[PDB]
Amino acid sequence: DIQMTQSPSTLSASVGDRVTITCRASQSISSWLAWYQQKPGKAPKLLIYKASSLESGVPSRFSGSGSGTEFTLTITSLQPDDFATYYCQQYDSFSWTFGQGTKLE
Amino acid sequence: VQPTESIVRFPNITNLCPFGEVFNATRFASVYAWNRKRISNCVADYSV
Amino acid sequence: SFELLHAPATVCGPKKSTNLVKNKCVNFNFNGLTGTGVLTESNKKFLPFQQFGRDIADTTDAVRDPQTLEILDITPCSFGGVSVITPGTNTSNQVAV
Amino acid sequence: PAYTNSFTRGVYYPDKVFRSSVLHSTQDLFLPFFSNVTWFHANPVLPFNDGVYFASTEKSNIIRGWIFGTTLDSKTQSLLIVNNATNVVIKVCEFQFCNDPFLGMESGVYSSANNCTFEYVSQPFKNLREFVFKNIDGYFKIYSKHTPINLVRDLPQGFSALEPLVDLPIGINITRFQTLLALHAAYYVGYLQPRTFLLKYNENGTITDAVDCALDPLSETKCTLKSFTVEKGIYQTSNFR
Ligand SMILES: *[C@@H]1O[C@H](CO)[C@@H](O[C@@H]2O[C@H](CO)[C@@H](O)[C@H](O)[C@H]2NC(C)=O)[C@H](O)[C@H]1NC(C)=O
Repeated sequence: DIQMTQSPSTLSASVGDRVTITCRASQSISSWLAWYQQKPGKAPKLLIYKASSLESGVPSRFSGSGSGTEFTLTITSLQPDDFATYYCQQYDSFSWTFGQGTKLE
Repeated sequence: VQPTESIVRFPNITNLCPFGEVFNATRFASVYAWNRKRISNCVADYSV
Repeated sequence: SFELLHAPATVCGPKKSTNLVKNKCVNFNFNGLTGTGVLTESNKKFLPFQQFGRDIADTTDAVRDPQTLEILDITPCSFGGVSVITPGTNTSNQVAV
Repeated sequence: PAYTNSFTRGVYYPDKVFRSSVLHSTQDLFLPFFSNVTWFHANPVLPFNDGVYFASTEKSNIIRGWIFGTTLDSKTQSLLIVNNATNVVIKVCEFQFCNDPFLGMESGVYSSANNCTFEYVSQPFKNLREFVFKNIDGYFKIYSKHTPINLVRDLPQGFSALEPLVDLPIGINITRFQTLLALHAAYYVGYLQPRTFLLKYNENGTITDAVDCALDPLSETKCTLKSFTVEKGIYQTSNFR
């Protein structure tokens, strides 16, 4: 399968600050990435599709980057409602494996 | 005394050619940009 | 596209094989040596690179199974003559073999 | 250069047949007993007649490769058997190399990576190294042996058989042969001939002695009787014409 390591972990930062998270891949995948939003007690919510592409109904602070293996999600301004969990996803091969996840507070 | 059974023995089947991975692919190349994969020095089972 | 032979080939299909039956008369192929016989375990110690054994009269008497490297011995299937022992039909019609 | 006399050396297993306590008689390419072989000390190009027997009484790093070919140019193939500290590579490749190649990254590979065909990696003065190279019916065969010897300038007195290393389907022609010295120290070369031998397989299947069927009349007598010991008498061996 694909083993994908979410190097950043539980992170603390003040409201309105730059935050960057990375999601390294076992082998290069041609920008076949999905970022998912998760909150406690709530079902997962689709956030970002196709690496660097924003979905409708999502604040513009979220942005994606990275080609092949250096996929990264960057939020320019942190918000109190942004304290939640992010999930990685890849769909290059058919065995669709998520990421370890990162925590925000 | 006449022979009853019939046996044949050959070395282990090792190093199968990986055409199975090309046949099952999540992503398929466009017709104009056809992609060539070289299968070489392996045991190929076309009965599958 | 099968690129035809211009140099010695390196790709083609696997070669199947059967189980190893012992202590019975069986036609046998062991990596290309063909013959009929009874195959039994052996106490011979071939050197590592040696595949089959030939005797003083140049007849194959041992083969190493290709998959599990065990030395085995080929002994010919039983053959002989049949004789009838009779006390003569002038006395009885009961015979022995 | 100088010549040295080979003392019953250059015998190898000619097949993969196991024979126990037999005096077998074979006819194949062997190095004649008590023959002169050229002695080199340090290596120009040399011919390759049916195979060659190469002996080296060196151990450290100097002799770690060979090159083979007929009319080596940018079109004809060339065997590479260069040895690393942990691997060997079999590269039969269509290239030419500059004059005086050696190992310093190699000197000859400055342009010697051209349209190559086959690759293989198998094999990773205290010890004498003996090798025999044969090329026949589109097949290259290597025989090798290692022996602990001391205080010998010529080849040692004794008997040893060369077990087979590899049988490779290069399917090309080879006529010239050369060595790749690791130039950053003596070896011997002998030629094989079609000869008849009387090999003595012991109980375990290991060749213990051999007799040259054409050395002298006594060897002819032993070869005819198929025994290493003959008793008093007159034995007819051959025909004079
Ligand atoms: C050929 O394949 C057979 C079957 O996989 C191998 O037999 C096994 O060998 C391993 C290694 O020693 C043992 O641990 C197993 O117990 C063996 N299996 C059985 C059923 O006995 C065999 O070693 C292979 N031989 C070669 C040369 O590849």
